[PDB]
Amino acid sequence: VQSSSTGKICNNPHRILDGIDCTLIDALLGDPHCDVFQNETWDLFVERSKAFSNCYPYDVPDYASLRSLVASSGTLEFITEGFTWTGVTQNGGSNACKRGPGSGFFSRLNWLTKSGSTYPVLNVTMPNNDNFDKLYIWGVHHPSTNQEQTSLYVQASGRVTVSTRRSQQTIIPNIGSRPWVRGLSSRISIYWTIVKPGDVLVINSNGNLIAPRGYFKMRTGKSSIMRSDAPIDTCISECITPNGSIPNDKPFQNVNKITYGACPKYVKQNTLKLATGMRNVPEK
Amino acid sequence: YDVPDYASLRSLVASSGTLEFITEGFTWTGVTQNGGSNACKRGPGSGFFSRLNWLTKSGSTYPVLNVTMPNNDNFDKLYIWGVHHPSTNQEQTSLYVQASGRVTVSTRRSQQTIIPNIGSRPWVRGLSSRISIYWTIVKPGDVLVINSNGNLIAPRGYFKMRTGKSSIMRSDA
Amino acid sequence: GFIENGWEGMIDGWYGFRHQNSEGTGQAADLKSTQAAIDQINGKLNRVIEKTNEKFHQIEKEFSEVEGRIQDLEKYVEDTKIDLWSYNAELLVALENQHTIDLTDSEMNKLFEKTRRQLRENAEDMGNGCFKIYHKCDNACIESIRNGTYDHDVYRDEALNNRFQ
Amino acid sequence: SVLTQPPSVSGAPGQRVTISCTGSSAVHWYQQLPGTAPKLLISGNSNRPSGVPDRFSGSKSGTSASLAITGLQAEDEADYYCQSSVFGGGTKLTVLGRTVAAPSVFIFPPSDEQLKSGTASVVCLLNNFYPREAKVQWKVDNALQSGNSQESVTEQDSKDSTYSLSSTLTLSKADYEKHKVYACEVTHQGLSSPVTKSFNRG
Amino acid sequence: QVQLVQSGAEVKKPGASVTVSCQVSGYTLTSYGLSWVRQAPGQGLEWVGWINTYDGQTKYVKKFQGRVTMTTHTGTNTAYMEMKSLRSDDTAVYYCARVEGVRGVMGFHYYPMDVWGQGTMVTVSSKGPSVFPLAPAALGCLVKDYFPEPVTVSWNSGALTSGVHTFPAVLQSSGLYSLSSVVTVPSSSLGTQTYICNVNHKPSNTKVDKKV
Ligand SMILES: *[C@@H]1O[C@H](CO)[C@@H](O[C@@H]2O[C@H](CO)[C@@H](O[C@@H]3O[C@H](CO[C@H]4O[C@H](CO[C@H]5O[C@H](CO)[C@@H](O)[C@H](O)[C@@H]5O[C@H]5O[C@H](CO)[C@@H](O)[C@H](O)[C@@H]5O)[C@@H](O)[C@H](O[C@H]5O[C@H](CO)[C@@H](O)[C@H](O)[C@@H]5O)[C@@H]4O)[C@@H](O)[C@H](O[C@H]4O[C@H](CO)[C@@H](O)[C@H](O)[C@@H]4O)[C@@H]3O)[C@H](O)[C@H]2NC(C)=O)[C@H](O)[C@H]1NC(C)=O
Ligand SMILES: *[C@@H]1O[C@H](CO)[C@@H](O[C@@H]2O[C@H](CO)[C@@H](O[C@@H]3O[C@H](CO[C@H]4O[C@H](CO)[C@@H](O)[C@H](O)[C@@H]4O)[C@@H](O)[C@H](O[C@H]4O[C@H](CO)[C@@H](O)[C@H](O)[C@@H]4O)[C@@H]3O)[C@H](O)[C@H]2NC(C)=O)[C@H](O)[C@H]1NC(C)=O
Ligand SMILES: *[C@@H]1O[C@H](CO)[C@@H](O[C@@H]2O[C@H](CO)[C@@H](O[C@@H]3O[C@H](CO[C@H]4O[C@H](CO)[C@@H](O)[C@H](O)[C@@H]4O)[C@@H](O)[C@H](O[C@H]4O[C@H](CO)[C@@H](O)[C@H](O)[C@@H]4O)[C@@H]3O)[C@H](O)[C@H]2NC(C)=O)[C@H](O)[C@H]1NC(C)=O
Ligand SMILES: *[C@@H]1O[C@H](CO)[C@@H](O)[C@H](O)[C@H]1NC(C)=O
Ligand SMILES: *[C@@H]1O[C@H](CO)[C@@H](O)[C@H](O)[C@H]1NC(C)=O
Ligand SMILES: *[C@@H]1O[C@H](CO)[C@@H](O)[C@H](O)[C@H]1NC(C)=O
Repeated sequence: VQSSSTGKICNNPHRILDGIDCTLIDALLGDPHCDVFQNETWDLFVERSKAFSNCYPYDVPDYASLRSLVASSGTLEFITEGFTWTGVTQNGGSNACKRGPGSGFFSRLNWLTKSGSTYPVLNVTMPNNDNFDKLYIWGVHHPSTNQEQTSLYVQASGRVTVSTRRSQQTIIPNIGSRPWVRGLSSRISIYWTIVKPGDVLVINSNGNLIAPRGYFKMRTGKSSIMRSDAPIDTCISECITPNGSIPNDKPFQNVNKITYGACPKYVKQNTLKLATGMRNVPEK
Repeated sequence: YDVPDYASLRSLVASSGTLEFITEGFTWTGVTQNGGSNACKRGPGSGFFSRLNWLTKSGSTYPVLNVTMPNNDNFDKLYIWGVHHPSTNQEQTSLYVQASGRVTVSTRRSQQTIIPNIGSRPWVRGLSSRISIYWTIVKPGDVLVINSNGNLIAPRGYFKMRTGKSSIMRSDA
Repeated sequence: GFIENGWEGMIDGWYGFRHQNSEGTGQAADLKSTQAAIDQINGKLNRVIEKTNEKFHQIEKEFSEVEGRIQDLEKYVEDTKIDLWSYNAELLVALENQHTIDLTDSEMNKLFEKTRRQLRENAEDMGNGCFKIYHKCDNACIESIRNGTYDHDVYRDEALNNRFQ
Repeated sequence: SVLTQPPSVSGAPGQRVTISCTGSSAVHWYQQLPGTAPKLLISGNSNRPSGVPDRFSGSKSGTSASLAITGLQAEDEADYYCQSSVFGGGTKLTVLGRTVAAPSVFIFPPSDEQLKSGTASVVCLLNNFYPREAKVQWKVDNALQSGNSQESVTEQDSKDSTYSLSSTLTLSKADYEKHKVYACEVTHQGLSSPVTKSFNRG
Repeated sequence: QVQLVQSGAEVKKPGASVTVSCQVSGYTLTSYGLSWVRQAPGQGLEWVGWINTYDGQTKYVKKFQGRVTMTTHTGTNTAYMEMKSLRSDDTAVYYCARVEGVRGVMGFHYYPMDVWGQGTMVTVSSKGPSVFPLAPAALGCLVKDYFPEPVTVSWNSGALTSGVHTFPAVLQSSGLYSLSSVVTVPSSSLGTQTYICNVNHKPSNTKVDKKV
C-alpha cells in the first residue's frame, strides 16, 4: 500500500492546466482575470481552492453536470459564429464586471438589450453542418425591479426558447430582488445546449436573452477536472491525487480515493505487508 | 400538502439528527399573519402547522413582502417554507389581493422561484387546495432573502442542521 | 520444522548444506532450490493484478453543499467500492503469504528428501534434519552429494557394515 | 530544518546587497519594515510577487539561496528573513552615510544602589565613531571575557552621521572586587591605536 | 483588496488565557489557510501554528502543544487563536497571515504567507524600569531590568533634545531589557547644573524622573 505522496503534481505525461484564481465555468465564460485561459487545452484541469468569481452574479442550474461535461470535453476552444441580431442593441455590459478600465461582461456572451424603444422577437438559427457536437452556452437575465425589466427590455415579461430538431428548452425570466453580490440584486442563469452533427439550433426570444457568441468545439477523451491545492512540478508520474503525484509501482494506495491516470486502487487499510521470504526462525 | 423531492428532504432531515427549531423574528408588514383553517384543528378551534406562518392580505391589500435573515452563525440553517395553491380564483383574490402571486427565495449563490397555480384538486380532509413544501439551506455567512407578492406560507424560524450518525427507518417492530 | 533453527551465517543462498567430516567443517549453499523459490516469488503479484488500471474521468467524490438523493447515491457507490477493494486486498495478501510460507517449507522438505535419496543406504537421518553418513565421505564426496551425482553403490558395503556391524 | 544568514548589513543607498540563506532540507524572503507587519519579497526562491520592484532578485544554488537588492533606497532599510516550518535568524539592513570620525570613550562605574542590587554591571561608552565594525575588549587586569558583556549601537544621526556603542559587563559582587581596577579597550578602524580607558572605585 | 484585521493589544497576567481574533476582508476565509506567527519584541519572527480553514485541522509547534487552540468562525469570516496558560515569556506581537493551500496538501509546506495582519501586542508581564545615574563630557541614565519594551526617555522633557543618544534595548539571560540614554554636555555645564531624565514605562505604568 502506497501511503505517502510527494505533494506536487507532475506535469508530464499529462497536459496539466493549473487554474489560478479561475473556476472552470469562470474560464469558460470569459471572466477578465480568466482571459489568459481562452482556447486552453488540458489532460487534467487542476482547480485551485482560491478561485473566485468577479463578474455579474450568475447561477448555473445543474452546475455539476456542466462542469463534468466541460472537463470531459478537454478543451476550451471557442469558435465565434456570426449571429445577426436585428432591432436590438448588442454587447451589453455592467460596471460590476469591469473588463479593462471600463464596464464589461463575459467575453463569450452577448447581452442583447432593446434598440431605441423596441425589442423585436429575436428568431435566429445556426445549423450544425460539421461532424462534431457543438456546445452553445446561453443565459437568461433576471432583473431586480420591474422598472429595470421594462427599461432594458420593452416587453413586460420576455421568454427564451432554445430548440433543436429533437428537443426544446424554454425559460420564463422572473423579476425580483436577490441577495447583494458585487453590488447587484439581479442574476444570470446559465444554460447550455448540445447541437449534434447535422442538427440545427433555433433561438426564439422576446426578451431577457444573454445570447451566445459562438460554440465550444466538443471532444471526447481522457480529460477531467480535480480540486487540489497541490503545487505543479516538473516531474514524471502517471498517477495524480489531490495530494500530489504518486508512484504507481505498488498496486494499492491509501492517500485519497480521488485519482487520475494509471493509479492504484483505493483501500481503507494503510498497510499490508506481503512476505517475500521464508518463515523466520532465528537462533536462540 | 405535497413535498416535491420528498425523499431528499426526509433523507437530509434524518441525517441532521435533530428537530431543534429556533424561532426567528420575521417582520411581515402590511399582511395578516398566523392564518389557519378548520381542516387542521389544533385544540378546539382552527389551526395550522406550528412551524409555519400563513400570511394573508391585511385589510384589502397585500404588499410585496421582502424580508431577509443573515446566517451569522457557523452552522447551516434549514428554512422550510411553502406555497399555497387555492382551489378557486375567487379564493385566490379573497386571500391574496394579487391575481397571481409568486414566491422567490434566494441566497447569495442560488435562487428558487415558484409561480402558484389556482385549480381544484382531489378532496382531502375537506379541501381541494394544497400546500407545496420547499426548503432552503443557508450556509454560514450567507443571507436569505424572501421576496413574495402572494401565496407564501412563510417560515417561523430555522432548523439547526447537524452532521452525524443519524438516520430513519420504516419498521413496526 | 525439523530444522528447528535458521542459519544467519548463510548468505550464499536460502537453503544450503553444512558438512562435517574428517577434513573439517564446511558450508555451501544449494543454488537450484533457492533460485527456484526466488523465481516463483519474483512475480506473484503481476500474475494476479496485471497492472494498475487507468481511470480518466470519474464521478465527483467530494461535495461542498448538500443535494440529497444523488449525493447519497454517489457516497454509497464510493463506499461500497472502497470496502470491496479493501477486502480483496486483505484476502489476497493473506492467501499469498500463506501459500508462500507453505511453498518455502515444501522446497526445504524437497531438498531434504532429494539429499536422502542420494544417500540411499549410506546415511541415516538423525531426526534433527542432519544426516549421519556411515562411510568415508571426503570433500569430493560431499560436493558430489551437493552436485546430485552421489554414487551410493560403491559405499554400500562399508555403510551397511558400519550400520549393522 | 535550520536556516543561516549574515546578521547585519550596513550600506548607503544605491548599491547592491547580497544575503545568503542555507536550507538544510521552498525558501521565501520576507521584509519587516520598522514598526510594520512583515511583507513577502520573494517566493519559490526566485519569484517576486506583485508590487515588489524588479531590483530585488533571488538566486538558488544547490543548497544556498541568495537575495540581491539593487538600486537600494530608503524603504529597503528593514529586517530580512528567509523561511522554508522554520524561520531564518534575521538580517538587519541599516542605512550608512559615509563620514569618518573618531570615538570618545567614557567609563561609568556601577552605581552604589546597583552595587546593593547584588549584581555589578560596568559600562563603557564609545561616542561618534564612524566604522561600526570596531571592537571593545573588557580589561579586568588583563583578563578578556567573551560572551559576558552586551553591546548596543545607536543608529546614524542625521545631526552627525556616526555611531555610538555601549558595552555593559555584568558580574557578581565577589567578582566586582575580584580585580582591583577595571578598564575598557577599543580597537578601531578610524582610530588606529587601540585606546584603553581605566577606572576604579575609592 | 485582501486584508487581515487583528484584535487590539492585550495585557494579561501569567497563567491566564487570551483569545486573539483575525477578521478577513476581500476574500472568503475557507479559500485560504491561516498561519499564526509570533514575534517577541526585537527577537525575530517565530512560527506559531497553522489552521486549515474549510476542514478544521490544526498544526502547532511542540513548544505550544496543548496550551494553544485555533478555531474558525466561518459565519463571521473570523479566526481565533487562544493561548492558554499564559507565561511572562509569551509577551509578543502575534500576526495572522494568509497561506494558500487547503485542499489535498498542507499549504505551509509549499506556499508563502502573502498577506499579513497588523498584529496584536499580547503582553503578559509587568516589570519596573530600575534607573541608575551615569556620571564620570557626557552624562546619562541607565534603564535596567524591565520586561515590556516600550519606554521613552527625555531630559527635563524640554531641555536636552540634541546630544542625547538612546541605545536600543538589549536582551538579558533573565529575559529583561535594558538600555541607556547619554547626552554630551559642555564640560563647564556638567558641574554648574545637573539635568533630570524622565523615564516613562506604560506597561509597568511607572514614570521616574532622575538626575544625572
Ligand atoms: C490527502 O489529502 C486529503 C485532503 O486534504 C487529506 O484528507 C484529510 O486528512 C485529515 C487528516 O486526517 C483529516 O482531518 C481529520 O479529521 C477527523 C474528523 O474528520 C471528520 O471531519 C472532517 C472534516 O469535516 C469538515 O469538512 C467537511 C467537508 O467540508 C464538512 O462536511 C464538515 O462539516 C467539516 O467542516 C467543519 O469544519 C470547517 C473548518 O473548521 C468549518 O468551516 C465548517 O463549518 C465545519 O465546522 C472530514 O473530512 C472527515 O472525513 C470525512 O471525509 C473524508 C474525506 O477526506 C473521508 O475519508 C472520511 O471517511 C469522512 O467521510 C470526518 O468527517 C479528525 O478526527 C482528525 O483528528 C486528528 O487530528 C486532530 C487535530 O488535527 C486531533 O485532535 C485528533 O485527535 C486526530 O489526531 C483529523 O483532524 C481530514 O478530515 C481529511 N479530509 C479532508 C477533506 O480534509 C488526507 O489526509 C491526505 N492524505 C495524505 C496521505 O496526504
Ligand atoms: C429587499 O430587501 C433586501 C434585504 O432586506 C434588500 O437588499 C439590500 O438592499 C440594500 C440597498 O439596495 C443593499 O445595500 C447595499 O449593500 C452593499 C453591501 O453592504 C455590505 O458590505 C459593505 C462593504 O462593501 C458593508 O459596508 C455593509 O455594512 C454591508 O455589510 C453596500 O456596499 C451598499 O453601499 C452602497 O450604497 C450605500 C447607500 O447609501 C452607500 O452608503 C455606500 O457608500 C455604497 O455606495 C448598499 O448599502 C443591501 O446589500 C441589500 N442586501 C441584500 C442581502 O441583498 C433589497 O434592496 C430589498 N428590495 C426591495 C425591492 O424592497
Ligand atoms: C372538478 O371535478 C372534480 C371531480 O369531478 C371535483 O372534485 C369533487 O368536488 C366535489 C364537490 O366539491 C367533492 O364532493 C365532496 O366529497 C367529499 C368526499 O366524499 C367521499 O367521501 C365521503 C365520506 O366522507 C363519501 O360519503 C362520498 O360518497 C365520497 O366517497 C364529501 O365528503 C363532501 O360531502 C360534503 O358536501 C356535500 C355537498 O352536498 C354534503 O352532502 C356532505 O354532507 C358534506 O357536507 C362532498 O360531497 C368531491 O370529493 C370532489 N372529488 C375529488 C376527487 O376531488 C371538483 O369540485 C371540480 N371543480 C370544478 C371547478 O369544476
Ligand atoms: C481560438 O481558436 C479559434 C479557432 O482556432 C480562433 O478563431 C480564435 O480567435 C482563438 N481565440 C484566441 C483568443 O486566440
Ligand atoms: C426548542 O429549543 C429552542 C432553543 O433551545 C427553544 O427556543 C424552543 O422554545 C424549544 N421549543 C420547545 C417546544 O421547548
Ligand atoms: C557437478 O556435476 C556436473 C554434471 O554432473 C559436472 O559438469 C560438474 O563438473 C560437477 N562439479 C562441479 C559443478 O563442481
